[PDB]
Amino acid sequence: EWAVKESGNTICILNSPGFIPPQDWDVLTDTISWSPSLPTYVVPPGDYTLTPL
Amino acid sequence: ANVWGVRLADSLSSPTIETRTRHYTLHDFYSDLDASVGKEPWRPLRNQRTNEIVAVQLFRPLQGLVFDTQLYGFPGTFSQWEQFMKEKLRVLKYEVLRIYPISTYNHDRVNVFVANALVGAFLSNQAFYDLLPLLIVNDTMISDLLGTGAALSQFFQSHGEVLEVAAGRKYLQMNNYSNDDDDPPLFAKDLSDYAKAFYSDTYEVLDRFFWTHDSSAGVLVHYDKPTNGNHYILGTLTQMVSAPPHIINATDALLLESCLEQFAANVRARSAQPVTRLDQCYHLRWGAQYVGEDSLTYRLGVLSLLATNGYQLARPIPKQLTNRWLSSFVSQVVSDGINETPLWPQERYVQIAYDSPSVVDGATQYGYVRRNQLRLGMRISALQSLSDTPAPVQWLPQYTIDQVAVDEGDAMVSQLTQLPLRPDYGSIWIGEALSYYVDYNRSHRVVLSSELPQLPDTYFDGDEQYGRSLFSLARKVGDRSLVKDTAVLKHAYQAIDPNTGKEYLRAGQSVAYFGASAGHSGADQPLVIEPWMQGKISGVPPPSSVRQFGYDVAKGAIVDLARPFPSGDYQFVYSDVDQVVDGHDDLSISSGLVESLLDSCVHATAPGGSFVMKINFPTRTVWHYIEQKILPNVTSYMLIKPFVTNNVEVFFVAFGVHQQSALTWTSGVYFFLVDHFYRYETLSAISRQLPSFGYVDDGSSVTGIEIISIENPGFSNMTQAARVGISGLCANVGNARKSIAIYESHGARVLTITSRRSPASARRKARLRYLPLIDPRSLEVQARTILPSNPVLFDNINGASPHVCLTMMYNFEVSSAVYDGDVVLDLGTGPEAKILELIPSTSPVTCVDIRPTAQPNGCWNVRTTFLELDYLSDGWITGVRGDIVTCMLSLGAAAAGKSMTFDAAFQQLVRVLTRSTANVLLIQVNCPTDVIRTIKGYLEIDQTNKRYKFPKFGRDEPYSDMDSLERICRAAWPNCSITWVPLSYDLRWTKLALLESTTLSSASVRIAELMYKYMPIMRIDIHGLPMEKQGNFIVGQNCSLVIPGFNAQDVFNCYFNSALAFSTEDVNSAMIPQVTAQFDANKGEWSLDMVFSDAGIYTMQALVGSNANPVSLGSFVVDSPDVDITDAWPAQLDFTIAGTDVDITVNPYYRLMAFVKIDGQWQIANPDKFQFFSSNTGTLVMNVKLDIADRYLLYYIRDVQSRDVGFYIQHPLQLLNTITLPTNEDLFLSAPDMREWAVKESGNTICILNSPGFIPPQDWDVLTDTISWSPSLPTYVVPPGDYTLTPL
Amino acid sequence: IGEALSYYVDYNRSHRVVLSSELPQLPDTYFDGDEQYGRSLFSLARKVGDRSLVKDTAVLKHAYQAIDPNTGKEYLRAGQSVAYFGASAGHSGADQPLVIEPWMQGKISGVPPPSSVRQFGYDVAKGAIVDLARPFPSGDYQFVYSDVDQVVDGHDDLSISSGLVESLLDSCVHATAPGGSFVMKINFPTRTVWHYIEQKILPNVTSYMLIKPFVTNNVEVFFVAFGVHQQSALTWTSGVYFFLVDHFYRYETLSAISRQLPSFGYVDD
Amino acid sequence: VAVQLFRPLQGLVFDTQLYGFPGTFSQWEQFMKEKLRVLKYEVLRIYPISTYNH
Repeated sequence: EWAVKESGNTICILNSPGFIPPQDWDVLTDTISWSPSLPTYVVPPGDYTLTPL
Repeated sequence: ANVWGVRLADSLSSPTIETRTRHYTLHDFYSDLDASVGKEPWRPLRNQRTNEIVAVQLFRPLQGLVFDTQLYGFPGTFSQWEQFMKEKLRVLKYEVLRIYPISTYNHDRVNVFVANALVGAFLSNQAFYDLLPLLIVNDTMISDLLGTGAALSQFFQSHGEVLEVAAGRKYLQMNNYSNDDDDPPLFAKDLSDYAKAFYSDTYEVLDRFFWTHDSSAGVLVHYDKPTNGNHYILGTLTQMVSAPPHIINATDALLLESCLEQFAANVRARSAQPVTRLDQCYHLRWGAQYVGEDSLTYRLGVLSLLATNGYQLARPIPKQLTNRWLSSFVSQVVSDGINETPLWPQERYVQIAYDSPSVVDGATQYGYVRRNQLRLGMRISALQSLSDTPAPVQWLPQYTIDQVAVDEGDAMVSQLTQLPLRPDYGSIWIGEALSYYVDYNRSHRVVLSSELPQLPDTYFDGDEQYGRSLFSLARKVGDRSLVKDTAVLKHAYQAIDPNTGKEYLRAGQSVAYFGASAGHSGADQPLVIEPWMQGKISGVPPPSSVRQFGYDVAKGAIVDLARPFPSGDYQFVYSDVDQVVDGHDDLSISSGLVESLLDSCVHATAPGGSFVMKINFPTRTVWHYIEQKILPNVTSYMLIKPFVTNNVEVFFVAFGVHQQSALTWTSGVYFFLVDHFYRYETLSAISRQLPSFGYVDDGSSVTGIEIISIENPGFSNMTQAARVGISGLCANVGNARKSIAIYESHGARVLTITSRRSPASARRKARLRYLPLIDPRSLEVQARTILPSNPVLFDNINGASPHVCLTMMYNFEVSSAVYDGDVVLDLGTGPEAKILELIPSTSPVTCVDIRPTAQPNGCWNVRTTFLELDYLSDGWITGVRGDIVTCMLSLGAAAAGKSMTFDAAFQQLVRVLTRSTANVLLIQVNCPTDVIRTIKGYLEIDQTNKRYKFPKFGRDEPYSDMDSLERICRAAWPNCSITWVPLSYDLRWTKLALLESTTLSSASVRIAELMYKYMPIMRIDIHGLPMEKQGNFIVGQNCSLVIPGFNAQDVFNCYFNSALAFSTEDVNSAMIPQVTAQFDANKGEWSLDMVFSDAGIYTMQALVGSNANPVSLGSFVVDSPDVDITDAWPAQLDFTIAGTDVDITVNPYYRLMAFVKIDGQWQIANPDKFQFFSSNTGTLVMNVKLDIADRYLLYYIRDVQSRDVGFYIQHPLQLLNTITLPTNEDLFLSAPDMREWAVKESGNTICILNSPGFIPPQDWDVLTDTISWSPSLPTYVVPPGDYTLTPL
Repeated sequence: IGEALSYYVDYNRSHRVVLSSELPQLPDTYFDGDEQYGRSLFSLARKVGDRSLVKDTAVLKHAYQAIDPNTGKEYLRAGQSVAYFGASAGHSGADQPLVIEPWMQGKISGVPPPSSVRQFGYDVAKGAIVDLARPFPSGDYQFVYSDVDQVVDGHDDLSISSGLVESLLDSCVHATAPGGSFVMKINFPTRTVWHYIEQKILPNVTSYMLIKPFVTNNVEVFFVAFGVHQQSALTWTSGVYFFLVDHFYRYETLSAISRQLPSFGYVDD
Repeated sequence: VAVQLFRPLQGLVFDTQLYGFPGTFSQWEQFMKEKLRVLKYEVLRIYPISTYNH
């Protein structure tokens, strides 16, 4: 699990059970991650850092 | 080859390497008597069914128990027996040590006969001390044991110079042995006197001895590494009764066990892995006279001869044998048949074929002879072991050049079938229930009640009742009333009052549920009431209260709703009172009941409310009464039908009751009712041909399940019985899915083939002059077990894929386009010819393909040719002739393969067809009939680069506009007469889906229609009147038409989905907004200036005049207005009760409202949140009433003016998400989602919105009515300074 | 013990043209008692787990790394329709070959998951059973994978095996998409098979590659061809010659070494 | 408390005590299963299914 962190906020958890992606995000079928199973999202302009676990 | 109902694999295998023999030593004797945990001289045998130990196997030191089990006194339980034997052997080992110390005697050899005799004597408490001096070997076992007389004559005996040793028990059974079905086969070796062994150094001396000794029971010699020395095994009269059907004496038991062991070794043999001995089978040397000619001993000798030479069973052999398997094997062996194998047993020697892979001939000096002349032309390999398949696997037969008479095939199919049984009827239709609705429009033409259609006259008859009952029974939905009520409420609440522009029904209304009843489920009320009260349904806000009136109601009161009854006024009446209860089985009385219920609903409702009623049987009298009485007293009306089963019923919704107004029926209502009746008629016609729900199939019905079974089948040498039966089944089925299964039943192995019939299958079968024959190689190969399953007619649990529905629509159109006796040329076909199944059997074909076809060619009633050529190439089309040309789903794929634009490939095909002579052309073209839009997930298309993309299948095809195609056709051929066939809104194509065993889902059908909208079928008829159209064909614009061929005083009728758009005689009575038409005199071209309200495909047919013969002309398409939406927000944002006003530009044709995407479903935005008013060319239809939660929700503006939501306008509100939150004034807030939503002020969190314990802060203010999409979610008013939210 | 090793060669435009006559051939003494014993011993004492899974993973990882000489793309893309000729349910784990599940769920790094997999073979438990040598009613696919052996439908004669190789090759070429690719397994490579490869396949394909995952010493090799049904001028290269010579030499030396070992379960005297 | 007999097992015309049924459903089921298995094996012995299948 990874924690996506917008400036001053915790948006969501990448691989938590029952994870609901934010509405503003957009999902693409490219899946350009190294593992094809993991998806890839398009994000609003504000997105800064991630924290493990 | 088959021996007697026993199937043998075509491969041959045998072990190759012999491991050398250990010589038994005294240290090994001590180790065996230690009974160590790893080296215990026994192995438990467990019952397969219950995994309980019932018998044990005795190894070398424990062999020789020759007395009755009562004398030994074994405990009878495996653990206690193990401990007792361990103690006994431990006691004996110490005595053996005492006489023979291990310090001195370590490598001295041990007489195995003396060891076994000593063990058996000690266990039987009988004079063991005499054998101990004879334990060590001096010269030879037989020489040292001959003439001694030291032990009892029961163990071993001396007959001159041959030593006779009794054979001890190999298996020992415990008390749990009950001759069960799955118990191990003991092979009669658990008795004391099953066999005797005569040991000698030379075989000649044994033969001389047996010259005088009787051999009535027959003697078995082994010839391959005997256990101790050259010996003869003479059987006894003891028999084995464990296999229930058959009783077998000792000799047959020994032969059976040896054959099974050798067959298992042959199956599991490897090149590198060696075995103790190559040959496991005993050989019968003496006793041929007493053995019967066709007894079990002779057959078992043949099987042993086969096993030695390298044959191997086709059926799998379990690792541990069972009684059922042995009984089935014996029953197979003693079945009927002949031995095709050239091998025949002889008592002189064991015959080894020249091609046999077995190498036992070299190892053994005497006893085996290899015959050079005898040959077995079979390959050498070992079978691969496969796990048993729980379910039958699909099989695809392949045909050959041989042909048989059809009558023989039919007779053998009848003989071999298991046809009479009860199939498990499946659900023909699944999925959610789509709805069709129409709304009142001011601009539409005034329509009198006289021309509205009725229900069909034959509605109440046995056939239609049967059809609708079958359709209702087969449909798989839950709580039809629930889904219908939800659909009608969702569609009714979205209505907008023309006055004040707001909705008709708001929150807090008081509703009355007429006709409520206690359903089968333990709810005692309609299912929709509780979610409606709790606000679960997104579209509808909860009402104030619900009162239920009906005959069968439980919570409410029971009344007669027709007569006046004591009840207070209500401001929304929802009635579902069935008209059959008091209809007295008369239609006029039903109409009178409808009128009475209308009067009751009008009286009950409020002066400003509304009411809804279900009309069970529509008719002209009902429409006339409505128009005459109630329409003047209402403001707007709504017709909605939710489709769950085929019925003509419709739900009527009227708004603004008790207010004077001028209303009338509109043309939209006429179109809706016409299409509804047409759909009901075609669905009933399709459904009437299906069998009963619980029928018993016997081949009479056109549709059903066809099953045959072959017991003990023979595939290596087909007897022209099973082959003909399977070929007849394949012909009857006619290119459908076939499942095979091989399993064990009642002592035999049976093959089962299951498939389904269809009317198309019968049509294909009618074309067979001779019955083709299959190639049984694939079934011959299968040396495994496939368990059977119960048959199901509609085996498709889920509905068919949209691509399947699309290609099936194409197939149905192709089949309907061809008349009897018309030669047709099919340009695109795969290896299997489905075109040969659709067309009538009278008309010939000429199939052109780029790949080889698997269909047989020799036997066909009419001319059927398959050509291995590419059709896009030229120079070949001249020879062939064809009246009708079909090319489905091939032109675009071929263009993509050669990497050319669709225009070039289409033109090339046109030139190729021009080099030929064909009146009618059917071409599948990739052109957009309507505005270019993308079907997400199934067909995504980009206007740039001119290409199509199919996600699920992964291919891509080019596309081009239809105008280029029309230009090409009219340039190449004058009088092209283009006709685009209406097929999107027609439901007749479901005949192939439903008559054949295939299940349909509503969503798949919808996706198929939307896909077909962009991939039409272009039908080109040469020698036809060319209709010329000028300008653009879009709704709301004038279209001019030119028809030069026809003369004056002619009639033209335009049709729109089985509905008459207008007629030339009565331009005033045109259903479309405007029709104007002039002959134009000398030019001879009628000019028709007309405008269409709704987009689609319209077909022109013309009557010649002064005659009753109509003539079909070309068709045309009308496009929808361009979907371009531009939204401009004001500079300032107002957060009061009056939301910001956003002016947008949208064509007035489209009706639009907001939707919310939550989880995987689409939710309707709250009616009070968005209010669209002042609809015009410029629309001030945006009253947002902004919210704090809007920063985390994306609102989509969809389109709801058509039968399908969206697909025309889906505009995200990106500017809505990015809104500046003021610090000066208060702000509304609501819970974004059911999940816990922490609310964050400046630097702190004040509370959790959806915590289990939630207490709102005292500063907040709660509105009377909510603004969130879910009505159950309240709305608060925070003081200035509350900005952000965080999940959980 | 250990994992599987993969040796691969690829078509290179700069290499020299080599005809089929100069290519090495399968040894004449391949079908002999001692050679069969040695190779069976090596297969029996290999301790590899399951051979099919590792071989398929290696060949797929090497196949998806193939670039397109035109447009500079990858021949194999996600969502392509695939077929698995010769599926077997012999193994205890699953009815379908174990390679399908990681391929479908995308667990394997190299291969993106495909849209759908259809299985054809004599021993298949999920798909239909057919005779692959003769025409069968199924349609076209973008990617065709074939692991059907040459010993069942082909008798012990080698010429019949070569003819069966040619027939399966024709079936695969007919069953593949106009712009797709296919994978073929050659159980017994020989000079006539190479000549058929060249003369038939190479004019009609855009690129090819020879791969062999090393799990057991034998002449089994994997042939993959990209850009099928596209006119091109292709021929054998020197790299293929070197790869074939090294393969044959390695098999010869390993078989000769393994022929001197005792059988699997033996008594030592 | 009771069972219903279908097309087979419908010839029981003698006294209930002559059959010696266990009197409990599970034991009755086991007893009748074994008796019917014995009768089935007999009728298979005299009538093979490979000849009189249909």
